[PDB]
Amino acid sequence: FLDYKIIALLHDPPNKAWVITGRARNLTQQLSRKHEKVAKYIINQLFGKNYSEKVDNADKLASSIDRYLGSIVYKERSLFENRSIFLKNILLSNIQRDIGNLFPKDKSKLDNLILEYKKLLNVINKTNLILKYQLFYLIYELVWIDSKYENTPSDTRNPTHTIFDHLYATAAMMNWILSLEKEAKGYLLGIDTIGVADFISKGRKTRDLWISSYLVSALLWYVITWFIEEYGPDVILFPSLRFNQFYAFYLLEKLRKEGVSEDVIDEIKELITKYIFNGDDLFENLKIPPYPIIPGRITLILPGLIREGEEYKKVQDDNCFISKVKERYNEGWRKLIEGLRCYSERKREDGFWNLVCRVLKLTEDLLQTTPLNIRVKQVSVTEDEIFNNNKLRSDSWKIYDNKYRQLVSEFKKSKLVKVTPESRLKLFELTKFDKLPQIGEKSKRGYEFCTSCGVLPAVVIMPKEDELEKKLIDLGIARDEKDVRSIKNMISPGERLCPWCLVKRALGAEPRLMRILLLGDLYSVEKIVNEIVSRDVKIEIPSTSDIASIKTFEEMIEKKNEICEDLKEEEVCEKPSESVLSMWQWFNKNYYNGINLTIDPEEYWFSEKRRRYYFSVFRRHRITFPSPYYALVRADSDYLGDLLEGKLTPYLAGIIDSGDYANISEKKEEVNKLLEEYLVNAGSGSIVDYVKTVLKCIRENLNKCSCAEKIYSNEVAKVMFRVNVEKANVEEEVKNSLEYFETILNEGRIIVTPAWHVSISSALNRGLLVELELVNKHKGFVIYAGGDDLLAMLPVDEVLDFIKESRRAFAGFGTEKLGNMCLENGFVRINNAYYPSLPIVGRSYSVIIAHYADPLFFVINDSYNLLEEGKEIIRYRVMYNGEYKDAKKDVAIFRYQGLTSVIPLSLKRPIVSSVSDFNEIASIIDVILELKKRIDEGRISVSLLYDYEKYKHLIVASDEKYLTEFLVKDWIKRNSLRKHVEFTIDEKLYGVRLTIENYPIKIPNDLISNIVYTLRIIYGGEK
Amino acid sequence: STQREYVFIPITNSITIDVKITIGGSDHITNIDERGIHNVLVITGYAVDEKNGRLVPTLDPCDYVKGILVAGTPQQAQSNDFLTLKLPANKLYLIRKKGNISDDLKIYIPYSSPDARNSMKTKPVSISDDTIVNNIIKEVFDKIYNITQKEKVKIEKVKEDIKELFSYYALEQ
Amino acid sequence: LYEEDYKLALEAFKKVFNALTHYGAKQAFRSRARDLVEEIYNSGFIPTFFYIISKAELNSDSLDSLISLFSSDNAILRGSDENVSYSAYLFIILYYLIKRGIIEQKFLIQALRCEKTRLDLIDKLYNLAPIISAKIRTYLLAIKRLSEALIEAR
Amino acid sequence: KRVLIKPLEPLMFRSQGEFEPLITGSHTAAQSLIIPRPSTIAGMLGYILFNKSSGTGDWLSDLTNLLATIYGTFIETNGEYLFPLRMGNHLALVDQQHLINLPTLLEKEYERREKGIYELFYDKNKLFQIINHQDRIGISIDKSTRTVKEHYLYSARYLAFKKEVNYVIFIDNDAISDKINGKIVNFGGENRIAKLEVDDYKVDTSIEEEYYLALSPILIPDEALDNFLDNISDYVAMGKVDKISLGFDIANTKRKEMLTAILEGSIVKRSIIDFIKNEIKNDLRYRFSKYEKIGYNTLMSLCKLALRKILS
Amino acid sequence: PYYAFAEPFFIHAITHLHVGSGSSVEEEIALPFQRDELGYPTIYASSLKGAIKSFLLKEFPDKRDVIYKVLGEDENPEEASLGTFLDAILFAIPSRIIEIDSAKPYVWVYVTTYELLKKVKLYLDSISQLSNASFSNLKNKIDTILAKEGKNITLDSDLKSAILNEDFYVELEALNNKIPSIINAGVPLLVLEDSIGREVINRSLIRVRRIRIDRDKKVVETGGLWSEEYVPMKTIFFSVLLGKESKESAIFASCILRNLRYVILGGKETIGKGIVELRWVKDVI
Ligand SMILES: [Zn+2]
Repeated sequence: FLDYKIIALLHDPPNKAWVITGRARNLTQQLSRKHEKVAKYIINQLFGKNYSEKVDNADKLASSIDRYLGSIVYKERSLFENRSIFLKNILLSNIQRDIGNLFPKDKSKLDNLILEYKKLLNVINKTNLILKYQLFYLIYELVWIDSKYENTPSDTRNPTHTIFDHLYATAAMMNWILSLEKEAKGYLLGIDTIGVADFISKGRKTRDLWISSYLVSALLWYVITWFIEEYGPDVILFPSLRFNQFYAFYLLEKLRKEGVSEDVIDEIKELITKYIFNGDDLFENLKIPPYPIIPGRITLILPGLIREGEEYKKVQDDNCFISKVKERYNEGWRKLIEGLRCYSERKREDGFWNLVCRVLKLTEDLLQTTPLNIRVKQVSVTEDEIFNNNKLRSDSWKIYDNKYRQLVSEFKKSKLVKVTPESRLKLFELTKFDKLPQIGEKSKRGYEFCTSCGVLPAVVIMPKEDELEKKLIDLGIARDEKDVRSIKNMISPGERLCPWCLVKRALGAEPRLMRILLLGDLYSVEKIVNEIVSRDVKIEIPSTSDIASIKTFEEMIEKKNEICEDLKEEEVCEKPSESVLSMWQWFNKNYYNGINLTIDPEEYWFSEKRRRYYFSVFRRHRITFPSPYYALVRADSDYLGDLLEGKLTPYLAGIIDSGDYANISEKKEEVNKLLEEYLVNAGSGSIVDYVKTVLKCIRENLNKCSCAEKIYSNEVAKVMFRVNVEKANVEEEVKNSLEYFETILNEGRIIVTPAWHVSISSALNRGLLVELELVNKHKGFVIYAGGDDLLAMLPVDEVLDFIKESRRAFAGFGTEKLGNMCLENGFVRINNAYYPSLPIVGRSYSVIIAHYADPLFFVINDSYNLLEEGKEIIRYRVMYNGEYKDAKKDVAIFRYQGLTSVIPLSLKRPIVSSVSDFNEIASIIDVILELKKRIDEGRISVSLLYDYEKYKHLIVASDEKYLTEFLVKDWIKRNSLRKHVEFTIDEKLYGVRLTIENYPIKIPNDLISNIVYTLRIIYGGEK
Repeated sequence: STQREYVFIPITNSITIDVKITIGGSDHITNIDERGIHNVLVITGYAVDEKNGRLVPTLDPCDYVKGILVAGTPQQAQSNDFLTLKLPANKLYLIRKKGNISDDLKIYIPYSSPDARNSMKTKPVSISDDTIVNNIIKEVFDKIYNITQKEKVKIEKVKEDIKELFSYYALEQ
Repeated sequence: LYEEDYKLALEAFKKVFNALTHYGAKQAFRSRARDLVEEIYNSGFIPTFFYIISKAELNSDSLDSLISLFSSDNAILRGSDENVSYSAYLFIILYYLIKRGIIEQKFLIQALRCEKTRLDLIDKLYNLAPIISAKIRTYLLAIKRLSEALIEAR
Repeated sequence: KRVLIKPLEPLMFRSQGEFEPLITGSHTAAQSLIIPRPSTIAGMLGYILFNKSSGTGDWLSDLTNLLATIYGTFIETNGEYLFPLRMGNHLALVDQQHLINLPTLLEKEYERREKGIYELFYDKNKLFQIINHQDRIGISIDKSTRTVKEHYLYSARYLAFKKEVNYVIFIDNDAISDKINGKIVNFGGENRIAKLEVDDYKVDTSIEEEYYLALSPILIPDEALDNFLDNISDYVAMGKVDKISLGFDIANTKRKEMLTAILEGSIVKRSIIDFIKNEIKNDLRYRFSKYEKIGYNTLMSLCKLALRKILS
Repeated sequence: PYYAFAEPFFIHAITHLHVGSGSSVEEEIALPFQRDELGYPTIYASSLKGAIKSFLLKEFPDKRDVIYKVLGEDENPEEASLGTFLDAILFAIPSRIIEIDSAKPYVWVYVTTYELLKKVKLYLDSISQLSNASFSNLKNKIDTILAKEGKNITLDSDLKSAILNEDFYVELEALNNKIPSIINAGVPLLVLEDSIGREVINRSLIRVRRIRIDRDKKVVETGGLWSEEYVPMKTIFFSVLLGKESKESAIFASCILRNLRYVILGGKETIGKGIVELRWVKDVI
């Protein structure tokens, strides 16, 4: 219940698998259903249990297993008597983990933590408000995993659920299970943003890019700020907060000017640093979460009531709900504009702010609308679908799945019409008369367009070249020199910015203002800008030419002692006394090395007149001339948004395509082999001999309710004991379990439930943190996150390995630690933890080797299309249980100004069916890396790359394996300077062909040609 | 097994006696829940014969006719002039799809002879004249859906849709 | 266009590979495959072909072995390495001429039997020397690659 | 009646950062619209019939005083009639055979309609068999240095046709379809040429129907914008709406206007006509009648080739 | 009308030509020629017009105003241009021949395809209307040839067979009639079908690897190696210069056009790549 929902999230002690069937008998011994006692014991100082009907069906309608292991066995721990605590994979069924002798212990070890909350939770002045819930929803995981305690699975029978995920799904479903008693209009709210990439690409200078990706995440965050305290937390369903660098930041700020104590935040800020942030540059020292990690593809679960202060209205207001979200989004944009106006007034006298102070009064009617439209649906549920006149109704497992299907079909029905947010504006009155506010050159031909947005009429015009100083004074901008400095510094001459891109440049010159909408009815619209004025937190942001020069930066750093002599006549070995804090970890790991890393390499050694200088300085100091190329990697997951619906497309990408869910009966022979195998492996212990009985009873010879009418196999033997079950009706063991499995293997998907979604959510969050730490382990720079994808720049040399290390990490298989995510072979394993990974869902990367001076709009849009179309056009041979079939997704595409090469990543269609599958994920990239080592270190001549043109048609034209083996072998040996090296293609790659039809891009067909294309791309990128 | 019937919705009084069974089972395809009518089926390629309004089999895809779907076999004096068929619930042009079907459904359609003597210069007609929309509310939505006047308090909402959702073509000969 | 020839050459090489038994004959065939392709395009097709047949020793028994090799698969053209390899390369050229219809197959299989028509074969080839210099280059270079790859150097 | 415009060479209709379905090899400072906006065909016809009786006018009154009601515009290969089809930043060209049965696709099951959409825009979309998107780079050269004149480097994506393609527009008053036949003209773009060839091909001109197809952008008055962009599902079923600039008037050398529109190729519902008519009923209505006069608001029956304006 | 007169003309490559475009598709070429849409070389009307204007602004410096009017102004776009070139269409490339079974031996012949002839037709058709000098004989030749679309036809008698570009063998179905020589080159002219004409033409383009050598030690400089593609000598392009009556287009055709015949097109003038001859097809046929 509201402000009592903690018993929901806490109904079980996370040592639940340790007290079932007496696995720990002393826990219920020195204490003042069996496991529920310590559950009732640990729910103390706040309330007892809410088992009358608050948590009952919520636990029943979140677990999605009451229907799997039978409704009575689900509530009889002493059946199948599992003393062995196996942890199972949620997506897989074979990946396991053993849990032993690591659990809280009774009345002397159970108190080592329960009061440590009360070292930091109680002391603050609070009338038992929901800030406790907002300070339990996340740091419960933290006080657990910091107490070196292993996350136990949910049910000793079917352990495809971590206790934390179980209780979080409980709490999630509790909203619906409560609200549908009074008004019976619980909701499943889905918020979505339109044209993310289309918006991000509208910028320049990489500052507009970063803040655009930050806007798309904040403006959506601000929506839930008005929803994470309005009806509290635990509501935002799919974008989880269990590991969320925005929930954290908001909290640590919410514990300021609301419940501010000092030692408490000392206790937790360091604690939250380790298990959610890991970055030495915390939320503080930037005063902003450095990574935009909100996807946009967010969904929420709703009671259907509203509190106006100590009093909630159990009133329907059926559809007067989503317009509230829309007006909140608009109000967030209004707040950001108001904050920009205030900061321009506080900066009344400064060039770059003498303009925004001017434009934010030149036009305000236009800016009243957001620069990004959202797309909102809302599906409804009524008590007639949860209960049958008082009690848990049949098919109640089916509804949530059916509701999510309804919501996704509402969305896919709205994708069919795209509404660019620019369409919202009103311009017929201005663009027909002399009504456009132009600063600088007022174009005599009506107006011009923005050089960043491209479409909207710009309001500012800086001259191209007369002398580039006077004309700023002539045309009412500069009027002096103290401000034309900032003018020429923040917006290059010859630029034309619409209002929205002008706002983008403003924010990219002042990131802190995002707090204005990053907190959300938590401060004053002026408090934040006042805190900003009272500081001078300068932020540096990498450019394209900046990231194109990591290696030369580090060579100047390693040659720091013999270079500044030849330097210092151009002010490069200088030291900037200010404390600039970039969001680029590689900068934070440097810039205290007597090197002004805060410079514009475009100016000095990427110029046209000064590079002839520096190359000389380089020609005698043994440093390579810098590389005018960076890489632009962008990932995305296959069918993740359709994995949330349970379809088998992520398990078999290409084999079971999307469209095959209309008449999936055509593809019946495989969907069985997937689901029935999953199930017979789903659930360890002795139940394995049970689900196996009925698995094919559906149509072998038994019709409906017919394996249930014949098979007494084992259930009668799991009964007839002491006092266990007092209801002799044993048909209920299979009377409805047969229908459960019949639905599963008749509809071809997993029965979606809130637990499924929250598990995959936390998994996506952990994968985020991992990939963030991975980009930062390399010298890259993150531009986005969101589980579905990841956008980031990084130098051209550290791409392949990164990709090779990215996917393997995304599939939960790594070699090194990740700060504290000590990765495993299918689990993430924070210190004595084991959370399930995403081992079966694939991943697809897009890379663009782009010269630094290229039009960021175009390079980003190309990185987007080269992954969207490429994701749906490429096919290749994949071994479907030995025999080969054709796959679709899970590739890596490279682009070097046209020169393209698609590299597959799995070549084994059910991505993982064995612990040894992980070794062969992205192995082709390991092949390329080995070959690059042998070529650079001079064991294989470079000419091997070009000498392939002659072996191309031969290897392509040979349908025999060993013959191509000898062919590639002598092609390697001929250009093999050492002449007895053992670099050998993995002998399976012979024959993997790639067909790319219905598009005019030029792609090689054979894997061995794509490998050499990738090598040529990477090499030519470093020159 | 499970069967249903299509019934045209014209503006002419060929509507009174065409149905025989009101519930059949416990449910009908055409649902009306708190938002107006759902699952309205359209028959494309065929036109009507409004005087005893019946389905004239044309080949023009421009010709469409709409009607609602309910359970039953019509009046038990028919089926030598009607369309009885069975389609697995995926090959029916149903507008305002709300729920799902079990991928099997037996349908009945009021069918006509082409009257192979004249040139079918057809023409579509719209639902106006709320007076007709009023006295058609009873004949089709009462003897068939008893839930009306109990759950549909928004008759005025389910009135406009008649004048904007349902339409068809006619021979006019 | 000659992009099917990378398969034709594969077939012909598979034949002449399973045809030579003594490995020395295989290495000698590799030598011929490297040597003759330059001469064909330096000195002309007719001179090189005269050289090939002169070194091939067209006797009816080895001729029968070749005739079967055209159709059979276990065929064993035997003799001496430096003399069976030239016949193998002549077979390469003839397999090409047959399978690309440049010369009619029955006429070839017949003139490889009756000594009198064996001379009219050479005459025909003289009347098709320009045509068989343009078509066959890709095929012979593919054979060269295959020889250097699959037959270990001596 | 019907006018054929065959491009004699690749040709470009400038577009502001609007088309990003295509995997571009390299960048280009200006894309090319696939089908020329009706402002362009309007102005192209007005250029032939221009005299000094023009006087003052918002480039359209004077323009409308020269021609009949242009109807729309679509592709025409040998015999075939290709038609624009868009689903949101995703354009396509298809023939009549696949328009006839769209409504079912637009309302059918989830995965069935996903299949249909997929095979529409990828499989049966005949775009890439017609249009090749060739890029041209241009520079200028100062006669003094005899090298590239600095800062003068423009990059344009042209529209190159793989086979003989015409543009089909319908007009009236053959009193002008005489002075227009067999005349090469600088069809919109940087000095490109297309040939006009008028024939006699009668078509229907009015039909009522559930779904329509927008052969030309339907203009939104912006007094409806606020009360229209909230309920798109009522009006449009598939396509794309966004701000478009009308063009560029040659009279006084200025960008013309800007207003949200439904781009060429878009499935609208019959709830469009009543909306537009019963939203603007004043000087706005006369303005938009001037607009539609030059082929702006145009629908086309998904079943047979039959057109209709909105406000007339 | 605002297009009163037309002016078709051929573009005879005296030396090799290079009309470039940045490295775009790079079938192992770093500086490709200007493709058409299909892959054939063509000269953009931009390059063509700019080079012709630049040339005329020196060999006729006094008439700078007439050139300005007919071919656009430099800094005064108060007025549009009154002349306009169409994209120069490739009309016939040379090709080395080893002619089997023929009487008069040849070492090289011209080569075109039916695609190029259709593209030339399009021009000649779309022009004859205004063209008071209807090129009925030339257009009749071109649409007679196009009757035989689908056969490797020759515009002569004595070929019957040949090996083009030392790689492609063709059986030249002759012309069942007699056709006057399109140009005054006694050399034959093969009209191959497509997809075999794409090879003979694609192989007739001079691709060249080039390098840059360290001036001091006769050794290559790093990164100083690229390739280029030229159009061979004697190649023939086709284009039309359109025009709208201006009473200075009259003098522009009276003095300028009939006078000039050699022009420098394309890049690499220092390598002597771009001297080209302009032949107006109104005095010849
Ligand atoms: Zn802009």
